[PDB]
Amino acid sequence: PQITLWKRPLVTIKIGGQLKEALLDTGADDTVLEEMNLPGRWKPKMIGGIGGFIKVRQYDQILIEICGHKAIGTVLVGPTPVNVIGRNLLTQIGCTLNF
Amino acid sequence: PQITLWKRPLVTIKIGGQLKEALLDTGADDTVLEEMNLPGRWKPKMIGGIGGFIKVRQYDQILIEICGHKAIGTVLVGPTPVNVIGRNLLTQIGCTLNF
Ligand SMILES: CC[C@H](C)CN(C[C@@H](O)[C@H](Cc1ccccc1)NC(=O)O[C@H]1CO[C@H]2OCC[C@H]21)S(=O)(=O)c1ccc(CO)cc1
Repeated sequence: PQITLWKRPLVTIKIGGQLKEALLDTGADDTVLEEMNLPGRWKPKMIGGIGGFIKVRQYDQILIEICGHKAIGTVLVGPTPVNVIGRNLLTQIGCTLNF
Repeated sequence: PQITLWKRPLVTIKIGGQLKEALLDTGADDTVLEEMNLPGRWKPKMIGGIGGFIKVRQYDQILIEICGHKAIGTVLVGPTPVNVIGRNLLTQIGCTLNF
């Protein structure tokens, strides 16, 4: 679909069997989700944002369906203010910016 | 144009008679730019993301050119690690997400 930006580009995602709302975030290199239970081995990692760095759990090779489009990539879980879908997955669903 | 998301969506902008580089950021409600000494009044503000909040100066009705597309709106100036063009200006240049 084509998504205009008058509102936040929020979409429903499916990860680990449950639905969630997430933000399509072209300014994020990586995908960061709020605290949740996820099946899969994880490794402690750190990611920086506008206000500093946070501790996250890095799940590699996770299945995630974004607005009806399947992806399999890295998902970071930690105290992010909002669920953000970053470029590592936006590229997988074929997302581009257009103007 | 069409911008793929393999790499960061960096573009040249013109603001206050200066050229800078900034990210077309669908995850940013408002535009945030590095410290620059703009003229006119401003209102203090705090904005939050991954890592917490930074303090910024809010200027309104600032003229910005983005790839030759002119826009006018709010610009937040502060110690941000990266310049991001937010939705308040992305809408004004006709920018959409497409997959
Ligand atoms: C609350 C939703 C997002 C976190 C908002 N952010 C925009 C986001 O695109 C930032 C914009 C951004 C980009 C680079 C450095 C700092 C912030 N990207 C980001 O934090 O991504 C992180 C996750 O992947 C990593 O790659 C980039 C940093 C990592 S933001 O920078 O914090 C932000 C921007 C503008 C306002 C005012 O409306 C408030 C917050």
